[PDB]
Amino acid sequence: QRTPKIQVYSRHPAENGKSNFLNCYVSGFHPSDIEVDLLKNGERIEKVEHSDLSFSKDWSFYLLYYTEFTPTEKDEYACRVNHVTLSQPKIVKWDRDM
Amino acid sequence: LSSPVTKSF
Amino acid sequence: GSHSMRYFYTAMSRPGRGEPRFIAVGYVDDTQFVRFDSDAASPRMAPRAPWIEQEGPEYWDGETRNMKASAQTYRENLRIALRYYNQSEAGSHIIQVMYGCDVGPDGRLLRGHDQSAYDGKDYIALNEDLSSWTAADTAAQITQRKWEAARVAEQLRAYLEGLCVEWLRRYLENGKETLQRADPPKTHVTHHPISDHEATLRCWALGFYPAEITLTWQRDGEDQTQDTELVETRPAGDRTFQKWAAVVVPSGEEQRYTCHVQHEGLPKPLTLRWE
Amino acid sequence: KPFLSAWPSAVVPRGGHVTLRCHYRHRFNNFMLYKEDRIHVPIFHGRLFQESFNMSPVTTAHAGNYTCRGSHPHSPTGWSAPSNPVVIMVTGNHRKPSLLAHPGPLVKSGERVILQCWSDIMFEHFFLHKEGISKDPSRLVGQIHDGVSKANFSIGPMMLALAGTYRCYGSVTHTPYQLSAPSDPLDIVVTGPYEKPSLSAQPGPKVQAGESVTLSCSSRSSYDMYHLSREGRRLPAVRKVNRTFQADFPLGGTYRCFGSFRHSPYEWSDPSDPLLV
Ligand SMILES: *[C@@H]1O[C@H](CO)[C@@H](O)[C@H](O)[C@H]1NC(C)=O
Ligand SMILES: *[C@@H]1O[C@H](CO)[C@@H](O)[C@H](O)[C@H]1NC(C)=O
Ligand SMILES: *[C@@H]1O[C@H](CO)[C@@H](O)[C@H](O)[C@H]1NC(C)=O
Repeated sequence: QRTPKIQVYSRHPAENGKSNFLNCYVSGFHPSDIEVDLLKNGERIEKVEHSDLSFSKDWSFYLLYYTEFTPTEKDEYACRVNHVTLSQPKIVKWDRDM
Repeated sequence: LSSPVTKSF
Repeated sequence: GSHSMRYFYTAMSRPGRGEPRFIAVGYVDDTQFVRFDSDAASPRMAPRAPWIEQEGPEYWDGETRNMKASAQTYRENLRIALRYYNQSEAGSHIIQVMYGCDVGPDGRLLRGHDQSAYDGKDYIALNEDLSSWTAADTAAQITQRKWEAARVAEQLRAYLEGLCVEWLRRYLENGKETLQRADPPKTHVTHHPISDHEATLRCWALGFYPAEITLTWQRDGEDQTQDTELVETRPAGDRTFQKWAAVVVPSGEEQRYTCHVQHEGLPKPLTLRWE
Repeated sequence: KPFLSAWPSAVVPRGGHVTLRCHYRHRFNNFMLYKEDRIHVPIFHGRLFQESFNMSPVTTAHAGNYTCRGSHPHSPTGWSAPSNPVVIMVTGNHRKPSLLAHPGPLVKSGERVILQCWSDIMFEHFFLHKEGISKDPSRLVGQIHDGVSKANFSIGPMMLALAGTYRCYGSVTHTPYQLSAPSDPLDIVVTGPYEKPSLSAQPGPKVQAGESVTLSCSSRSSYDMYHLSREGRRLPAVRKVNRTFQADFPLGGTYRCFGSFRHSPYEWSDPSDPLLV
């Protein structure tokens, strides 16, 4: 049993009022069954697409969830992930500098 | 192309 | 060259929650180009890269048949694993397989691979000679004597020497403009105060292909190897990659630090300085 | 939509036990059940199952086509879409049919076999069922001919996944979910592609009334166990000094031997060369 590493980031340099893509990249986890949601202002964004399940040479799985967004500084974006190794759902907030 | 070789455990 | 083709199989049992699931994905280098999911209505091998989409009907038919057979085989393999390890039929278990070939500059075979794991641990692997096996435990040993009896290694060797390499060459040809033309990283350094005596210098590389890249921080020519925050390489989402490397620096010495970037899309290695 | 499943088997005998589980939103928690036509009319007068519905002992009343709905508050009706159908078939309601393999139960890998299910009783349908947890039976209409009803199930191309023990059941017209008693089991075995062993005799194939004759099955492959078969036995293998694995069967008829590995009873090697005693 391995616990997921999470990254939340944009596809392009974040600029307010411009089209972009938001990515929750999860990896290093095992088993495969995992829950991933992209949150805006605390609530799920529908129209969330994800890549097909693959894994690394250490047999740990990885997945990319992503949505189309427009960054503003009023709105807050995050990623919520639940997994069997997690007692409680982990939330990672999007920071333009990470 | 994927392998056509059966790997029965 | 050099290039690689890999196939990734995942087979999962999940009693009460669904029927056994088979997922397969194909990679050339860091680019996924095909996928199969047995949980679809009418499961088919599907394209994931635009340069394979113009392959004909014959290709998708063949691959879909092959994949359905593989799905059946690996479901039964989950049953067999249950008997091997004397586990209950109520638990959720996973078989993973990765196999494929590496070729060089001229397309000649460099390496063959075929590894299998059960519940995240190494189960059985094809040796470099492509004619023997290595088993990690007694169950895996049963599988080994089975495969030796069935002469699996020879058929596998046949696939790796012929079909795998030829199709890899054809693929490298289909998408040359995206697979064989390396995309250099767009690079820049950012500054982020921590204390009033400390500050983080972050070296950014964005939109590069392929995924392998070197980001180092040097303090007057010395590699801050064990005091660098090196985040895992991540996908941008458009088949390119992102990476950064942070170093924490005493304020007032930002000048003494340089970021060195090496990537095959770069004619010469880069050195960046924050300003 | 929820995922409905029956444990350990959807095909269940009278007096047996079967549990229906409804998995919805990562919970087996709160669901209602329905039969095949009263689709929006929940059974047991709309009873809510706070737990997986355990049926034990199983009666013919339980037989039927089930769907489940999960409790989904803040939602168009407060209930999910219908789940996957799951048919509970109760067996042991009629005289068992006969099942036979053509040409035989030993089936070469990649080849095909016909499992024929027939009966004195005019069964409307036949079901072919492989012994195993979480398995679906195959249905065929019964052809009526010369006072017997029959059905030819085709199995192939033969792989390990299709090997195992098979039973056929019959069902009459007005009780489609009530099946007969199981037929006598048929062990379908796939042979190959494991290399064939050598067969010999000690002291030889020519034997008269007085003395002993032992058949020796030998191979360089690490077969865990050898099977001796006569036209129309099982022994563990021992590793010999010349690195051959061998079994010795102490005993006319024509014999062949099949190698096999542990935890894999339904897959044998290619047959040895025939040896007549
Ligand atoms: C089970 O019910 C569904 C819909 O309620 C129907 O489509 C299906 O044919 C039924 N199965 C059988 C075996 O009658
Ligand atoms: C059904 O199976 C056996 C042998 O194949 C026999 O009863 C009969 O020839 C078959 N009927 C067919 C193939 O229509
Ligand atoms: C292995 O040794 C046995 C003696 O028990 C002998 O009968 C058999 O022929 C040998 N096998 C081979 C392949 O030489």
